[PDB]
Order: sequence, then structure tokens, then C-alpha cells
Amino acid sequence: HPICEVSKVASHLEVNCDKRNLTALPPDLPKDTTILHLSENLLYTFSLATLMPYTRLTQLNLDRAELTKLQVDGTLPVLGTLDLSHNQLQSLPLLGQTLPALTVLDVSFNRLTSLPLGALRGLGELQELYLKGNELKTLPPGLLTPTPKLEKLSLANNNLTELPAGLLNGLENLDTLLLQENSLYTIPKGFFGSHLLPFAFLHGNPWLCNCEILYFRRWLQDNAENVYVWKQGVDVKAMTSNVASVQCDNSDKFPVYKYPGKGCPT
Ligand SMILES: *[C@@H]1O[C@H](CO)[C@@H](O[C@@H]2O[C@H](CO)[C@@H](O[C@@H]3O[C@H](CO)[C@@H](O)[C@H](O[C@@H]4O[C@H](CO)[C@@H](O)[C@H](O)[C@@H]4O)[C@@H]3O)[C@H](O)[C@H]2NC(C)=O)[C@H](O)[C@H]1NC(C)=O
Repeated sequence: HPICEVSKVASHLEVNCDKRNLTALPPDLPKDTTILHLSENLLYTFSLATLMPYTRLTQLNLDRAELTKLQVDGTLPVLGTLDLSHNQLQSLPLLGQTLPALTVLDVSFNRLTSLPLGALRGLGELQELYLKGNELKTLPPGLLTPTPKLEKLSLANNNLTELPAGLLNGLENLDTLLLQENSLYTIPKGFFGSHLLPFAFLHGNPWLCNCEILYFRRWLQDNAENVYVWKQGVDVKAMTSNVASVQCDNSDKFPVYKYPGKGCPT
């Protein structure tokens, strides 16, 4: 209570423990805390089990806290949001068995180089997954099979060279897909299925414009109003779409949706 800032009234009880050189969870915290901020601390190691006493905790922010090892012990039955962004995790924590009600997971800007087969098992309620700014080169097929309710997916600014065929199949609620600034060369045929994807970011990739890019070319033409350019700190309020941002070899004068495709089968 005295160490961190507390704010109550209606909605819930938010506890702010940011920037306090904390190396562990303060033993002095309101048992009814619903939102806990532990950002900007020195949590090289942290154990989720230490939060079990706080039964109403629905949001936990452990971002920018030098997090290196996250111990996933017991169970936090009502935790809905977990922010682990801007930390030093080299492996994705396996959270399914501990955070069954999780809807938002942010592990952006960590040190991930790959994702395991078990990755998202058990996170059936997941709605937002952010993995921007890591160094992923490829994704396991079936990565998103445990998360059919996904609405937002961010794989921006990684090192992806290709996407698994079928990655989006089954995601009938997907509204935002961020894939900008990777090393993507093509899009698997039928990748987007028959689902309407309102916000897609595909710029900053060295698209290879050959006959294999024709599926993507047609999709871009049919979805020109759903393609956008990312702008830090700004909501896609009504931001003007810009299909021309998706370019062959990331060359400004050669947008993929204008690629002629000379010498290519129908
Ligand atoms: C994941 O993706 C990251 C983003 O592309 C990537 O980071 C880039 O890495 C390259 C290679 O290390 C960086 O390029 C070098 O930059 C330094 C300083 O800016 C230059 O001195 C250096 O000189 C050139 O090196 C060439 C060989 O690579 C050589 O042929 C040239 O003659 C010349 O000597 C490079 O230009 C680049 O800046 C990084 N980008 C950023 C924004 O950090 C990661 O390496 C990649 N991760 C993995 C695992 O591949």
C-alpha cells in the first residue's frame, strides 16, 4: 500500500508498482487488487505462483522489467491480460495450464528465436497475441490451432521468410493482422480463405513478384481498403488504407497489386 500507488472506485482496484527497483513481488499488496503494474523494475526472475493469493487479479503488467525467467507454477484462474513486453525472455513461457482464462498475451520485444510445438495449448480464450520485435524466422504449423477466437495477431518486425499454409484457417474472428517489416517473399495460395480481414499490415516485406504471387495480387485488389501502413501510437481510427504499400522487393514504384505477371498461367 505505502510502497506502490493504489487507485480504487467503481471499475476496480489498480495498483501501480512501476519503477521502484523491486526485485520481487511486494508482500504488502491489497488482497483484492484487480490490476497490477510491475513495469520498469528488476524482475530478472519472477514466479506466477506468488500471485495466487490475489484472487481478483485480472491484469498483470511485467513489461520493461528485465524478465529473464518466468516460473509458471500454480494457477491464476481469472487472469485475463499478461504483458511481458520489452523483457529478455529467450523462450516463450508455456502458459496454457496456468492461465486458462487469458485473452491477451504480449511477449513483444523479447529475445525469442522460435516457438515450440506446445506453445499456445490451453489458451482457448486468447483474443490478442503480440509477438512483435522478436527474431522469429519460421512458425510451427498449428501454432494458432489452440486459439480459434483470436482477433488480433502481431508478428511484425521479426525475421520471418515464410508463413505456414493454413496459419489463418479457423480464425473466423480475426480483425487485425500485423506482418510488416519481416522478410516475407510470398503468400501461400488461399491463405486468407473466405474471411474478411479488416486490418492487414503487409508493408516492409521483400515480396517476390513471380507467378506465385498472383493469389496475393488478386487478394490485394479485392481488399485494397483493408490494407494499411503502421504508425506508432496511432489508432486505425479511419486511417486511410494504402494497398500500394505492399511492394515487390519492397520497391516503392512497384506495388504488388499492379504486378503485370507476364508469362503466368491463369
Ligand atoms: C533479424 O532481422 C534484423 C533486421 O534486419 C537483422 O538486423 C540487421 O542485421 C544486419 C547484419 O548484422 C545489419 O547490417 C549491418 O549493419 C552494420 C551497422 O549498421 C553494418 O556495419 C554492416 O555492414 C555491412 O555488412 C554486410 C554483411 O552483412 C556487408 O556485405 C557490407 O559490405 C557491409 O560491411 C551491415 O550493414 C542491420 O543493420 C540490422 N538491422 C537492424 C535495424 O538492426 C538481424 O541480424 C536478423 N537476425 C538474424 C538472427 O538473422
